[PDB]
Amino acid sequence: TTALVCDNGSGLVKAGFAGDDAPRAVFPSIVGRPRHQGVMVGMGQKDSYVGDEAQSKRGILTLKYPIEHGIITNWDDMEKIWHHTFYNELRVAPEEHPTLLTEAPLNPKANREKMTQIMFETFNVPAMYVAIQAVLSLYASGRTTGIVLDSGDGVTHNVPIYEGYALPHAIMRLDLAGRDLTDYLMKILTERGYSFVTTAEREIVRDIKEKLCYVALDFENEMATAASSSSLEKSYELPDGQVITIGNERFRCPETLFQPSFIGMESAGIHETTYNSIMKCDIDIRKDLYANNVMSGGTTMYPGIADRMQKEITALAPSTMKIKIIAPPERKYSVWIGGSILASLSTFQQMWITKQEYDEAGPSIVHRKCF
Amino acid sequence: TTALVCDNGSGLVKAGFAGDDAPRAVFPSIVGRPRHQGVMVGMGQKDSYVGDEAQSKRGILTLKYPIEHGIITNWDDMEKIWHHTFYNELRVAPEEHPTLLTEAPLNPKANREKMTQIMFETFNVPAMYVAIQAVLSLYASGRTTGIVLDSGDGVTHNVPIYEGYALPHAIMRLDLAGRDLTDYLMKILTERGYSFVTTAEREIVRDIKEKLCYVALDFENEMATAASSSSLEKSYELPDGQVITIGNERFRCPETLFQPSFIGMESAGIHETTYNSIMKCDIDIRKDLYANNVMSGGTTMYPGIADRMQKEITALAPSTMKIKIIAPPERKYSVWIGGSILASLSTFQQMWITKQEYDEAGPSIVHRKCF
Amino acid sequence: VPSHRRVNPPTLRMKKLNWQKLPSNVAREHNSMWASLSSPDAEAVEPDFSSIERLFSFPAAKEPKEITFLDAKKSLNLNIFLKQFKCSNEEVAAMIRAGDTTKFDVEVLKQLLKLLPEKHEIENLRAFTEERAKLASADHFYLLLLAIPCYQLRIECMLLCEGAAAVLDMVRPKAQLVLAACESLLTSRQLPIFCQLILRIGNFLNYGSHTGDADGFKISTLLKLTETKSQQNRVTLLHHVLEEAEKSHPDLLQLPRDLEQPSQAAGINLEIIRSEASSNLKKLLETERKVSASVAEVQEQYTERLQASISAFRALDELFEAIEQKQRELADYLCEDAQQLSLEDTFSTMKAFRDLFLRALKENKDRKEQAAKAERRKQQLAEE
Ligand SMILES: Nc1ncnc2c1ncn2[C@@H]1O[C@H](COP(=O)(O)OP(=O)(O)OP(=O)(O)O)[C@@H](O)[C@H]1O
Ligand SMILES: Nc1ncnc2c1ncn2[C@@H]1O[C@H](COP(=O)(O)OP(=O)(O)O)[C@@H](O)[C@H]1O
Ligand SMILES: [Mg+2]
Ligand SMILES: [Mg+2]
Repeated sequence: TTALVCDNGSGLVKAGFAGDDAPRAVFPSIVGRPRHQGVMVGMGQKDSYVGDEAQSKRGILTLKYPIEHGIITNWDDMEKIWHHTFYNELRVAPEEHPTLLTEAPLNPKANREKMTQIMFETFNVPAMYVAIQAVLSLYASGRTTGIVLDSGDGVTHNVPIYEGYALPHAIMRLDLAGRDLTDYLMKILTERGYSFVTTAEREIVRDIKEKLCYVALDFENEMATAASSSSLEKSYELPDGQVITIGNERFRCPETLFQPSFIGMESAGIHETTYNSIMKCDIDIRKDLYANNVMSGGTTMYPGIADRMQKEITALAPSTMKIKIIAPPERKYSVWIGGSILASLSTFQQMWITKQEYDEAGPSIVHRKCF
Repeated sequence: TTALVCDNGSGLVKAGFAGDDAPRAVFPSIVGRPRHQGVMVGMGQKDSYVGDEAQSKRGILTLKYPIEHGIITNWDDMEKIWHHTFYNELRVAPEEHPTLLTEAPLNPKANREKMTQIMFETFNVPAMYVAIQAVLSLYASGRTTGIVLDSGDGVTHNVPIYEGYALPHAIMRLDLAGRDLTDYLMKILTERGYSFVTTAEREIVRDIKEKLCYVALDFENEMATAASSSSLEKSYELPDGQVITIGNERFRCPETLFQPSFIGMESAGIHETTYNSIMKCDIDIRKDLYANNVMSGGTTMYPGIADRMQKEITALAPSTMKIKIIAPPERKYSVWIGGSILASLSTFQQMWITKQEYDEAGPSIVHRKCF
Repeated sequence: VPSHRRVNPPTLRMKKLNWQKLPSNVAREHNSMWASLSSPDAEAVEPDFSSIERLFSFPAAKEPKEITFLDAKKSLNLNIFLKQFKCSNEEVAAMIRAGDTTKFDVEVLKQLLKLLPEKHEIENLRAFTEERAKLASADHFYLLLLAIPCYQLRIECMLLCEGAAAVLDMVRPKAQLVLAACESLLTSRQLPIFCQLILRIGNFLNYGSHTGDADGFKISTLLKLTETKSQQNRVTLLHHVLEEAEKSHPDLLQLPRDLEQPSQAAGINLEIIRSEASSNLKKLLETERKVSASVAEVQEQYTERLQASISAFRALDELFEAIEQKQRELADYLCEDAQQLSLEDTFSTMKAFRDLFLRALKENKDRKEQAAKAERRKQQLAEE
């Protein structure tokens, strides 16, 4: 029996069969509803577009994200996301396949109760599992200890873990990720005269954030280079045929990850949050954590984040012990890859959460079973 | 002329006139700078705010708590706090009022010399005397010889005093106080299930520590009835509607004073540092040390700390069944009240340090008049 | 009367919703509502169980003898360890035997040594007599591991050579930085002239007192330059000295150029890396002695690399002895006794003082820039 690995992330849902290397169904988690009126009678004008059909038809749709800051806010939309990713994408019956699921750290307990009761009562499964995203991200890297920083679409959280023992007090969470960078990119693009206010335009600004933005190695030198010469200006073609050109906004947009005072937050950057996560650990295991900094999440796809992150950690920490950044090229799907590794083990058959365990202990055995 | 007494606290600086029953000014030990960039005019907004003005406008201000664990580290912000303390909080000029001052015990000598030279050169006081907070704390109880426990917001100390003169060999330090208790209280209320990431939540937990927390006569017996006590479980309402329930943690936060192994360090407690500090003196003074044991600071407002100090000194020392640990109701400000008692007397006029003494002796006069 | 408890059992499986419980002794109190509800005179509304069983019911109406001698947790950890290599365990035992360092860093070898076979596990594997294909991947990997002669010695050679290379590449540029730091501190050009200007102003200031008429100071006096503040409490003595040196003798502005190798200090504790280097050299000598007792394949695999590591660590120990000799020279140079910390205190002193020099330079430049901008604004308001 092939298990299913379905990371229901804030940005993009990544689902597929276990024991494979790449997820088959990667699609953004949006529910599109038509704000306008219908005049053309017939031809399947269905009232709530979910997934890639909401992406393709986005010019007439209000898009709602069911996940906000790693918290499942809208539940009917999120059930529609699960129904689409089981029936339309994978095209598999849920009652004949185990379904591995992922979760953010420091989640509310009743949130876990609600996802457990939807995954046992509406979409009946033989078994399911809830795992921490950072732990599966570490398991994709193949090492047992290390610190995983994961920057999704709403949450950038740091989890250090030593020999599989996830330290609860040293986990923390910063609400600054890809959607906030997208909103700041909307705010700074109006300086050049380009206005983007609709939720349809959020996909366009997210697309230019995906394609053109990059982490600067030094912010001041890149400021001086952009102010001096127009060599770094890059063009983009909009879907209506217009061509825009952006300059310093290619690096002013990820710099919020290192300087949260741009969008007006008192907290420091992700390097300082990583450092304060390391000082919360015991002093003996810090040497393992400094050489095993693992990135995950698509917000680390900017192609300057590793060297700048190594520079910031090596500058902030004492230089006694080794600083090494683990940035695999497939770390965007490292949650799914680690879930596929964990689901396909002979020892994992006794950590499954069966239907009989659900009938015995309510939707609450996931608290006492999982971490 | 009336004298000025200020307690330069780690968490609350107090200021007022000599002879008053209560300090006129009580303000937190904070210096605020504007958090965002922006200049305009705005009818002449101040570049730096201190104290109650810094507390009132604190949303648009980044704050600094410049005293770390009783000990002064940043000196310009102390100079700005002292400038607020004279020129606006009491609305005085310091060149005609003699000013009594407070030091943390086991202060470095360069800190005392820098403190004296900033009093004599910048503010140009005609008279100043540095006193250990414990000596003033004994003066609030109205005696001249004994050991005093002083726990403020920075650091806990046990100081023996002989005829108003302290013995620096047998002063002992315990590296916790009300800030460390506040951090531990956020830790075990987070372990209870809550979360405090904002400023106002930390102030609410501070007021919970102010109101509800107490010390039991017996820790083990009150553990033994903790699930069964109907009067132990208290709660608090945040003004936006959040409810914080606290149970046994009400006597786990101050019992960190009695047993620092609760939090994870092997340092001796407020009764054990007192007992070890009594034995490090000469033998003759030790009965007078037990006879005039005064607790002091805002970290001693927990009800039932007197009989627990009685029981712990009863446990360690078999000669101390009947001697009573003196706990004044106003030992929040017993440093300040004892400074008022000391400065208001007509026997203190010789003990002030003149300007000419600093001019002929250098800063090292603070080693030799303040002892 | 328990009318609400008298419930027929449903034939289908029903969804379980969560709520907290109150006990039975608290339930039937006299002032409680459940004394009135349990009476027969209460209005008992009968719900439709058939419609609810239509709605809210559940829509749900080999070779396991793997003969693994391990427990579940260690087999789980070894399965996670084995699955990272994206290849068969035959290749894993091959490059354990062949001596390859490409796919084995420190952490993977640490995990492998943390998942070693035990005595009863090796005894159960050797007493096994049936078909090898019936075993697990973990047990087949342990049989491939046991097929390698002196496998633990080879894994220890992997771990100690990779750790020795990492510690050498970490310690050697920093030890060269410490040597260059103390050599440039022993021989500095503009630092005498800077001390000339400092002690000229200092002997001007403390006239007629017991602290006056001195002909030198320690290096810690360079920290005490920042403690000086003017009447405005904004200009330090170091600010005034660099402002006068910018006008008169600009060679002192090239003072950090000679002392850039003293910059960043060591930033470390030299005794920690020296103890780690001595422990690594002792472990390399012990491993070389153990390989010398082993077979000649292990000799040709490892002896040249162990000798290179021992030679590099011996050169590092010679460099540490040179650091000790120049430390004694620096203690006599600043005329301080060698019993106190004259090595890390002096480097942290020089890093602190050079940071004070750089902030004093840029704050004097900012002061002159804002003075020029205010002068331009004054000339502007005079023109207009
Ligand atoms: N009623 C109270 N009950 C418990 N804790 C209190 C109470 N009032 C204040 N505190 C806390 O105790 C501390 C105040 O003590 P105190 O005024 O002696 O400190 P301080 O003078 O700032 O410190 P230090 O003497 O180390 O310089 C603060 O941490 C404050 O939050
Ligand atoms: N190639 C890319 N370059 C930069 N950013 C990207 C890239 N691909 C994805 N991202 C950003 O990272 C996020 C990827 O989502 P993911 O981390 O897989 O799930 P989620 O963030 O929803 O938990 C997207 O929101 C997107 O904004
Ligand atoms: Mg994600
Ligand atoms: Mg005080």
